[PDB]
Amino acid sequence: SDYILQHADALVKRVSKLIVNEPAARAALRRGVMLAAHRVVAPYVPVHAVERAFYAVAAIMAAQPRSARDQRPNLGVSLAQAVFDKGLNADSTEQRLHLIARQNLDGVHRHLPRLVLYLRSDQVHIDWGILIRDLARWGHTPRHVAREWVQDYHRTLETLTRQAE
Amino acid sequence: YILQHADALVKRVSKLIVNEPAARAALRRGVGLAPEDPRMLAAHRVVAPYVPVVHAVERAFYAVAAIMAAQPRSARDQRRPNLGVSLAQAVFDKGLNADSTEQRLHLIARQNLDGVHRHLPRLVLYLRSDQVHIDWGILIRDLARWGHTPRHVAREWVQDYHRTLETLTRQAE
Amino acid sequence: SGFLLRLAGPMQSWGEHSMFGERDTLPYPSRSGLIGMFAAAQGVRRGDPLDRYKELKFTVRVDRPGVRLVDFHTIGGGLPKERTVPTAAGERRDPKKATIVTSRSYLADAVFTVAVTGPEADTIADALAAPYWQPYLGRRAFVPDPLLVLRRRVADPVRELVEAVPLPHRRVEEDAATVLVDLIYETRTLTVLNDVPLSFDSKSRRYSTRQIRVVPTEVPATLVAGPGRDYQNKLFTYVKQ
Amino acid sequence: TFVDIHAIQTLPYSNINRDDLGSPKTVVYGGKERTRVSSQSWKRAVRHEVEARLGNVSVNLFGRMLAELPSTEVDGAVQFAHAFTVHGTTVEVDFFTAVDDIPKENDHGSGHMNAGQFSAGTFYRYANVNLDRLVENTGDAQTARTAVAEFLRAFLSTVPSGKQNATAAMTLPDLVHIAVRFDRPISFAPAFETALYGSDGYTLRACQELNNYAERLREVWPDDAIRGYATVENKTDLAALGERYDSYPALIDAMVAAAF
Amino acid sequence: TFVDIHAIQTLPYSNINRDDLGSPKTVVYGGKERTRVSSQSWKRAVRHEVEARLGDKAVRTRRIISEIAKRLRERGWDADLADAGARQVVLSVGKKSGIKLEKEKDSEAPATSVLFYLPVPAIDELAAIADEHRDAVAKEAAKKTPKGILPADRITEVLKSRNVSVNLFGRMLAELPSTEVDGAVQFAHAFTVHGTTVEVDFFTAVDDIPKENDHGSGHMNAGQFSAGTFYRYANVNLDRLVENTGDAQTARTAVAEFLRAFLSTVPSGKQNATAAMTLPDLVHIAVRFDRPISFAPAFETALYGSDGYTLRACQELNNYAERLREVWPDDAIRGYATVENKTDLAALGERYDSYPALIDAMVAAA
DNA sequence: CGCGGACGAAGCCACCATGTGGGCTGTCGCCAGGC
DNA sequence: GCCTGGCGACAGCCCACATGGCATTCCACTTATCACTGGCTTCGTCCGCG
Repeated sequence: SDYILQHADALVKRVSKLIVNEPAARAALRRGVMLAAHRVVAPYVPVHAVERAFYAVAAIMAAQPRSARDQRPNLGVSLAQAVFDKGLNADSTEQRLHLIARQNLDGVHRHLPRLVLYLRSDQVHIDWGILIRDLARWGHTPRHVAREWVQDYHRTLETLTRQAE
Repeated sequence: YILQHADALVKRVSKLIVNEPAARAALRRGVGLAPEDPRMLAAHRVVAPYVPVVHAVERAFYAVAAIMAAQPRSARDQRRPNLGVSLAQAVFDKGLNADSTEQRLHLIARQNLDGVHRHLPRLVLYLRSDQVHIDWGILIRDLARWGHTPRHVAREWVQDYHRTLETLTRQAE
Repeated sequence: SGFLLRLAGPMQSWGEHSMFGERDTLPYPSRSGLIGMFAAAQGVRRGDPLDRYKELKFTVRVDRPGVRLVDFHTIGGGLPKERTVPTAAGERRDPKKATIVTSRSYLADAVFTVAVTGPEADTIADALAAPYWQPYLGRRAFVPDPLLVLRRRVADPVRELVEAVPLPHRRVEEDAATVLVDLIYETRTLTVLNDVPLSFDSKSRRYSTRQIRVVPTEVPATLVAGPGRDYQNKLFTYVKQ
Repeated sequence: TFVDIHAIQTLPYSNINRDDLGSPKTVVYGGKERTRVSSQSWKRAVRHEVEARLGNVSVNLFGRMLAELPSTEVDGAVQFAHAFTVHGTTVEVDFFTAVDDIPKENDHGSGHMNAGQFSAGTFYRYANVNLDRLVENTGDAQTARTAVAEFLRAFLSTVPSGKQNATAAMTLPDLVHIAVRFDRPISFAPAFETALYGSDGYTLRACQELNNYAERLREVWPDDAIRGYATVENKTDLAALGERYDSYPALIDAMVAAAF
Repeated sequence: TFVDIHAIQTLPYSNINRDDLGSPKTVVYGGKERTRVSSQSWKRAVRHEVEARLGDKAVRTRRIISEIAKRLRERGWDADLADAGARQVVLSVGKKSGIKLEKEKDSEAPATSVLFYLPVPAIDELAAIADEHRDAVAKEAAKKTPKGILPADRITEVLKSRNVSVNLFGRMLAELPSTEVDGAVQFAHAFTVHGTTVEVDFFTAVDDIPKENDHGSGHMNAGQFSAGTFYRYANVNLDRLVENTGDAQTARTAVAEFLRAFLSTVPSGKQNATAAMTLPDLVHIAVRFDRPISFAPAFETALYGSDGYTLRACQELNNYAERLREVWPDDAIRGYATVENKTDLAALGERYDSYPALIDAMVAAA
């Protein structure tokens, strides 16, 4: 999966540059959340799960609010820091987290964009390459990825509480 | 070294069973299954901060916390010995059957790490059911070392059991 | 003059003083054996004068003492009575007793690096590279490690045993240096044993005693190799230089 | 001229050799104990097989007849290393009970309870043939030539007879590599001084590891050695072992051709 | 001269063969644990089906004296004379004073130290030999330490008689090395193609009368079970089987019957609780002349899983058979029979529609 | 009747100890213009 | 020929829950079985075979 990550990073910087530089192609990507995604993301692909794992993240990245759009940890720690720093509620973002961890591959893509766009709305850092790869490893093995997110999340939340006191 | 994180887990959890029900009930639904299993996703809030960084150590920690919370109410209510010393104490005092519990211990001593977890919750809850004392930190450290030891821990478990049974019988004279 | 001989391999036996079915090895190589190894490498027929080999000197540092194991070893069992080992009278023993039962010992996982210093030892090293008969570590069934000669020509090889020859993975303490290694030299004498080979003639092999002094010496801890596979790597780096 | 041959032959659950007790023979090598098949046991089967197919070359290739009195040539020139497993192996106990056919007013008072040890693994075998002395002692280069060829085929085809009826351990080697060397014979045993880890098999991994050891030794000492190998695997190339051959007897033929 | 038979056979949650603690026997092969069925068990199942189908039965017993005692008692002997006569049977043979006997048990004739293995009519003939010498037995029965009066040659000739099972699997008798017969069959330990973790089943035997107050299980335990696609292999050395039976026609029936038993039989281990009866998924009989070759290395690399192992095991045994026929050339008459039709499996020789057709073709080919 | 094979005859000596790990890889946007 | 730059127009912001609960009894077996063989000496006598 190391080779999946290299392409994720090259796609991330390519799409980031395309999002800030051209509104036509970026809006062409935000509509999917589809031919334009096939003419943009397609070169950066190495199973249907890895392709959806690319196109979904490229569309989500293109749908950020301009505050987050102008400006290695995974998504469990991204939610933990989103709790600790922005003051975003923990009891509820935990439930949204476990509700993401139960879904299969088609449902995780049903509940991910809302929480991620809510993270970007609060300017919390999301390592897009790892989130991509994790979504790709999700078609391969779902339970390992979900548990990693949950454990890391509760774990880095606790460490940040030790740092608080 | 691991015995330190193990004692911190044993203390906090030993308090957790008695004070807060939702947490132990969130822990017992994950007895005997790997942490990736969805029934374990509710136990990460309690166990995940205490594991350092092989799956063997995680399986040891998570599993002993689950077995710890699955004690019957009577057991939960109320040198450092191994599970074998706890076995011999349940044979001499509480009157468990001998030919079968020795057979069950020599049955555990052959499994691999995958099999020990499969066999252990039934045995430990049997022991715990009649107030036999079991030091959970030692069991944790041992279960973590079961993965990389072919028999180096199990032999300690078997030797201590037979030896403690002999001494307990010779002290009764 | 001088060259470095490395005795390594899964099993090597250097027996002395055994003359029956049970065989026993010295925990370290014996001069008789190494001299016979060179004689085998040079085509010295059994019974030839062994004085050419006289005047050599064998300082041997023990990297790993190795585990000593006893290899059962029967002879002739499970054969029809007519085809079992002959007797001296000539009449084969009954097949239920025709089996020979030897209990031969051998050193396994042991590695020594002897620094042979002598007058013609450089021709001997050039003979191990192209042997007349296969060199072996003690019993012929034991086959030497390919790095049999670490260096064909070395001026003062004991100086290279004290340092600059790699070592197997061993406990290296924090802020430690100068890991202890036992060198074996030829009052202060460990043991006395019949080594120096007066004759290799199979009819009457005879020997005389050699005192051995084992001096624990201190070599830099830099020498010992990393935990896994690094020993082979450092050793190979060592053979080209 | 030294013809040596390495085989990576694996054996299923078996107990080919055993101690004075029942357990099989083991070297402790590379820090990890590993079962072994002793040299003399393996040699006996090869010698018996050669003498059976060949119908005194057996006193020459092999040093002397066990049941004959010494004929001034006790040395056999042939050197047989003791076969040992590529990986570390724990001894596997097999508990068994012989059943009593006549039944009493009792059930299962079994005839005989006991437990015998067995083990399985991929042994790394190896042998050597001192060709020049074999020619000088045998006389005719042709008898020697036939004898050398048949000895290699016997080394390949045979498996010892020990507890073989209870475990059909009959098997063919996965890799053979015959290297006609003029400098000196060398065993690739140190390739396995670090026992390989498990759970994915060992045949393939042991094949390329032995390929790495052949590249390195060939690198330090470049030689005129004629080489070649035959495998039951076409998936991986091992360029350091020499030109690949379609089969074992074709390989043995090309190396016997290469010695003379 | 070597007939070897390979077979892939799946068993569902069987646990046919248990160790001393109840767990199924396992091999750590290829680095991965794989449950196995010991060869002696399936060999016992094969010899009982062969004896039952071919009609002649051999008896491996530690209590030969007691059985000879029932025959002498049905011949009109008194019980005490029958016991003394059977003791004379085992006392009259062997190097030392007699066949050594286990410590005497109350009310019953002592068992011999070693397990005799002889056909049933031969035991009856031993009874007749002890019968003809009834008066000499009566005279030695009066002495404190009676000696072996019966002729040793006649008894040793009866103990040398061979059943088909003795001809096929061989026997061993340490006190009488003249009776030892070399086995003609090599039976390998059937292991799984894939790695198997031991599955634990937790059962509770229920009390039937209701308790007045506390209802609980009568007994509760956990028995280990496992399932998988086993690889099976076996050899038949035709030269030794022909040497044992003597005539090639009885060896021919013995071989065909053995191969059919090898395919049909199942060890019967807790079969009343698992019903593991199954036919092999694939069978491959080769008639080799140089040497037998098991395809067990083909499955040293354990199969990964998630999908049915049968098709991959058959295809993998095919590729290994192909690669061995290329690497080790031979004129061996091959042939196979399979349930799946999804693949042709070209290397396993000529395909036959049925197992009996395959056995008849390869036995007729040898 | 002779030869070969197998068996027999001894001398026998016995309250409490255990720690380790790290090495393998590849990628685009296309076309046109200017230097 | 190589390298660099360009290819109508494609939005912005605000927002994200509190609380409560998380079971308990009981039950855990018996019997029987547990190999042989040998790896000493020389000579003499006997028995079997030719």
